[PDB]
Amino acid sequence: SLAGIGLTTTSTFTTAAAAKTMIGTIDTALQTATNKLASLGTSSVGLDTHLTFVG
Amino acid sequence: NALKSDFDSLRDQIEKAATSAKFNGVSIADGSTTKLTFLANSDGSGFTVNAKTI
Repeated sequence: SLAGIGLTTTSTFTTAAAAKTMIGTIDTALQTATNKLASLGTSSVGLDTHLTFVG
Repeated sequence: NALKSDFDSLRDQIEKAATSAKFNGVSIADGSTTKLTFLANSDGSGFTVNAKTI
């Protein structure tokens, strides 16, 4: 969610200098979101493998 | 007097030409601002163009 990736809902830029830092903030948000989704993918693969073994 | 009137006419022409060189409301020839910075890199870096008042 927005709070999970550090975006802090109701977060905008009011000047042309705040967007300069919003660029880096969104870069960090995208990086951490991709890391979390990679972890979720690993967990899903593990679930599938264990289901096959149990059968 | 005729030469003086010609001089005055040309000077007014210069002012008219200089004050109308605006694109999108901003200009680098009127003297309204000191410089214009455009985007140069995906990280926010700028390309600086100094204002040349004419």
